[PDB]
Amino acid sequence: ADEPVWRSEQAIGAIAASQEDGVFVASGSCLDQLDYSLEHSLSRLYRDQAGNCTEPVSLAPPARPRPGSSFSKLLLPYREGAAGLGGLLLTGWTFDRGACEVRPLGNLSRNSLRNGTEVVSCHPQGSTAGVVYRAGRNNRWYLAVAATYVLPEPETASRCNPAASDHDTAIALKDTEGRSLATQELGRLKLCEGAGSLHFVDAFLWNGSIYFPYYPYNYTSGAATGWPSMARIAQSTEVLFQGQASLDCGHGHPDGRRLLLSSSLVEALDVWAGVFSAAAGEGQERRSPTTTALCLFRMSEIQARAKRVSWDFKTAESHCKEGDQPERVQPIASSTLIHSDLTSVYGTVVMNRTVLFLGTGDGQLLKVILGENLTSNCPEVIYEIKEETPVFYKLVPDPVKNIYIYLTAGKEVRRIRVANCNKHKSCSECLTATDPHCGWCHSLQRCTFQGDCVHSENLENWLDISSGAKKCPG
Amino acid sequence: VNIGSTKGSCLDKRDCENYITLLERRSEGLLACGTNARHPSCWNLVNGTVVPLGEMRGYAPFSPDENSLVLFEGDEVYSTIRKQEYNGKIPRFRRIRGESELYTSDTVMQNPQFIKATIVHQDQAYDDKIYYFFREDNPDKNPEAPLNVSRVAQLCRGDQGGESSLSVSKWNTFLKAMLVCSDAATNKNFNRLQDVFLLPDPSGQWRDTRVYGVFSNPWNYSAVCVYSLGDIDKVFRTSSLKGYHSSLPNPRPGKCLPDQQPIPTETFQVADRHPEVAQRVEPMGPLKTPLFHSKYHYQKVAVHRMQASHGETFHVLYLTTDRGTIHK
Amino acid sequence: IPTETFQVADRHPEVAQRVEPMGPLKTPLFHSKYHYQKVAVHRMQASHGETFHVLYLTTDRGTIHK
Ligand SMILES: *[C@@H]1O[C@H](CO)[C@@H](O)[C@H](O)[C@H]1NC(C)=O
Ligand SMILES: *[C@@H]1O[C@H](CO)[C@@H](O)[C@H](O)[C@H]1NC(C)=O
Ligand SMILES: *[C@@H]1O[C@H](CO)[C@@H](O)[C@H](O)[C@H]1NC(C)=O
Ligand SMILES: *[C@@H]1O[C@H](CO)[C@@H](O)[C@H](O)[C@H]1NC(C)=O
Ligand SMILES: *[C@@H]1O[C@H](CO)[C@@H](O)[C@H](O)[C@H]1NC(C)=O
Ligand SMILES: *[C@@H]1O[C@H](CO)[C@@H](O)[C@H](O)[C@H]1NC(C)=O
Ligand SMILES: *[C@@H]1O[C@H](CO)[C@@H](O)[C@H](O)[C@H]1NC(C)=O
Ligand SMILES: *[C@@H]1O[C@H](CO)[C@@H](O)[C@H](O)[C@H]1NC(C)=O
Ligand SMILES: *[C@H]1O[C@H](CO)[C@@H](O)[C@H](O)[C@H]1NC(C)=O
Repeated sequence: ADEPVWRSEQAIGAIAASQEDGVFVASGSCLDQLDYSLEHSLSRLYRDQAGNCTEPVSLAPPARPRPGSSFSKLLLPYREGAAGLGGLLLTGWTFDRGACEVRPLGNLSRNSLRNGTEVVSCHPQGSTAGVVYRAGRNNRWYLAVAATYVLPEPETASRCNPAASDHDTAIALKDTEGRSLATQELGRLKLCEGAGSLHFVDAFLWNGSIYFPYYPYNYTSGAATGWPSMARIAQSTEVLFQGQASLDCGHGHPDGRRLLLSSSLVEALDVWAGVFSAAAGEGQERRSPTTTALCLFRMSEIQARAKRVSWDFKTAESHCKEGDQPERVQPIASSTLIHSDLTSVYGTVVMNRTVLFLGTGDGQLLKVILGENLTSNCPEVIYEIKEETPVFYKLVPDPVKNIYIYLTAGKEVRRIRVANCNKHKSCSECLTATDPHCGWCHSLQRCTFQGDCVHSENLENWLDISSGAKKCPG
Repeated sequence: VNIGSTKGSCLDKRDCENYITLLERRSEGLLACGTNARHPSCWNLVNGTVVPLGEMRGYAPFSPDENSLVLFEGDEVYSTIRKQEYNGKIPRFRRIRGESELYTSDTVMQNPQFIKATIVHQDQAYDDKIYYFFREDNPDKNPEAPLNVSRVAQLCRGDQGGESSLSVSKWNTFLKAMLVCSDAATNKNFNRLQDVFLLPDPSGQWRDTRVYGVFSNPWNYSAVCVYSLGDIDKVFRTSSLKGYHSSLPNPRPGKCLPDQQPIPTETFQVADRHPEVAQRVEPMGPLKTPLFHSKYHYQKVAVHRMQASHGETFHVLYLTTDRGTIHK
Repeated sequence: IPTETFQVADRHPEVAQRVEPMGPLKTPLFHSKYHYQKVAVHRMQASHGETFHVLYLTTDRGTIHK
């Protein structure tokens, strides 16, 4: 709880929390290495101008459902727990034809090791999502990137689109230890012509595969086209398309919610969470108490229903949009949570309960605990931004303190407490709220965490939710 | 010397033979590569011995009836053979063995049918070129246009690759030109290249090397045209590019670079978007016309420079017809 | 004709699409290795009423083909 806030002159474009090193966050053309407490700016990176972090170009933020622009595209720390070898960080930007470099995970004043162009999107408004993993007999470190590399370039001089033979590239595999983070012949997934643009939201590893949540989108028009989907690829040194599948999350809305704002794979659960939304007009007129929604999907059903068909991507066994269409996947009906302005999501499991943190356009940080049927209970409000600043689509958990979560909104990063157990005085009053983080303490007669309470072995002071209120002294 | 498919005989016998499609002698001995029941592999024949080298993709096709092409130069091997059977429908010219693997992009050829390839040593070693001949679809789709056209392509032997992550592994010096063999007197065109034969000059001047091409047309009539490496190279370094009407990039498309420098992105993109040079490669000497044409359907050519008893020198052509005969 | 209309026509007199033969498969009625120079056609009815088009062609050898 409360304000070890960090401020920036420019809006935040990305944020990634390292394990043993600070919290990294990119504002404009700069990247800052912040202390976990968000106190000091240990190191800073001036990517474009020598001392200016100011946006070289002005980006006008569209409708909130509509995706925003940014100069940073990738911020991926990896190779952390090596013991003997330091950690590494991938930093990708629109600059230098969507370049990306490999830097040491730490002092941003050090020189990069390797770098390559055309790794990520060179367009401020273009999507880019990637993930690192290891493959091959050498067990080399690879980067699987999905981006919107091609957008119409009006400016006849600042043209940065890749070559004509790479114009249909959707996802590419980069060898992090090679010449320009090279992509080989078989290292890419190609777009189907006419499918327009694809907006990639996230990229993650699951069951030996890499998944890419995305949705067709017209950047010029500013409107979504088809259904939000997910692309599935093998964790290999070569691209091996394993399927595509649509995600239906238009429950309480007529035309549906064909926009995906946030993505989060619940680790030890094999379930994926995403915040969907329909169009809120061109301004913010069509706003409704049902415009947004939180949907949970079973990764198993996502894998099973994703077929190697040619719809958004090219295949050797068929022509674009000629065979069968992609199968739609239904979310876990019990988990669905309709809302008017959800913008972010993050999920994990504490004791054995699944906790979901949600961000809003009004600056709120919600929290829902799923029941036995994974049913969604009424969301509790943990924090509220005084300025009502919309929450960044990414909610990063604190790797050092399990009791904290980094909330990012506009130009600020705050270290919010996962839950405020001090709001409950009575033992029964607390253990009935069903919060895996909160537990009554039979020491100072108050409800707190296992760390705040002397979790002795002789006298079991801390009482969990596993037992319920049917154990309190009363 | 049986080199049976004895490396995994097929259940449900159909066509799992080991067709030997390649024979090349190296310092290690005679290299022999085959289909090996759809499992491309090579063997070495040294001293009455048959030593297997195992699976070597790109050295042999999966099926004998495939349009194959492999070239050897030093310790570098080039091939037009796909490395995997579930590969796309895009044929490529690849460097299979060398410093790094390079492959031609999706934009440079449209359903190519390879005929022949050769290394061409120019003035400086780093200017060495790889030239190869082939037929492909005609970019011109008008109803009166002929369906396929004949080409010669060039690549810099010392091509490093590109500057970006996507272009590193691609050939960055590809350029192609249409090969024209038409009679001046009559208006007769022979657009279908059948075979090429190279004849170096006695002078040792690469620029004087002759390229003899045999061409046919829709009626299966034929003509033989002769070109010079010099004329082809001049087309490659002086012609503008079809569809590109602005000043070309400083390091010119298709031009080799000195000290292992990769081709600049600005140069590669022009080349990758406009790989055809606008000017055609025509026959040698004044009156760019065929040596001769006839109503026979020729498929292969070989040339022998010889001296007559009285010291006179003549070039004698050996042509196979599609009737199983040879014409001198 | 308006000047603006005439100037486009005067600079670009050739239309882009080609005129191809009649019906599906825009192909010739037939072709041969003979050198034909003139043609005249007669639509006619056979004894049983069937209609036939008969072409008369001259070769450069002074003969006529039916
Ligand atoms: C980062 O490195 C620079 C130069 O090596 C050094 O001056 C600076 O103090 C380092 N940052 C911190 C706070 O350790
Ligand atoms: C950097 O700051 C200067 C003023 O100090 C400003 O003129 C410039 O626009 C800034 N950089 C850019 C290109 O945004
Ligand atoms: C990027 O890496 C190359 C090596 O491939 C190096 O020569 C070049 O100087 C680097 N450029 C940057 C961004 O420092
Ligand atoms: C995208 O929107 C622009 C602007 O409305 C339009 O010109 C274009 O046709 C759209 N793209 C397609 C074909 O969906
Ligand atoms: C993981 O992938 C394998 C396919 O290789 C599949 O058999 C298995 O069912 C998957 N696991 C789950 C939970 O779907
Ligand atoms: C934990 O919860 C999950 C889902 O609610 C359930 O499937 C699992 O059995 C529970 N763990 C145990 C062993 O009780
Ligand atoms: C849903 O909850 C009921 C009662 O709490 C339980 O019996 C049932 O097994 C749950 N559903 C599943 C399959 O977990
Ligand atoms: C074949 O001859 C070469 C050179 O004479 C020799 O090195 C090689 O050992 C011989 N092969 C065998 C296995 O006898
Ligand atoms: C052009 O002609 C060649 C040989 O006659 C043939 O193999 C090829 O398929 C033709 N092109 C197409 C696509 O029709």
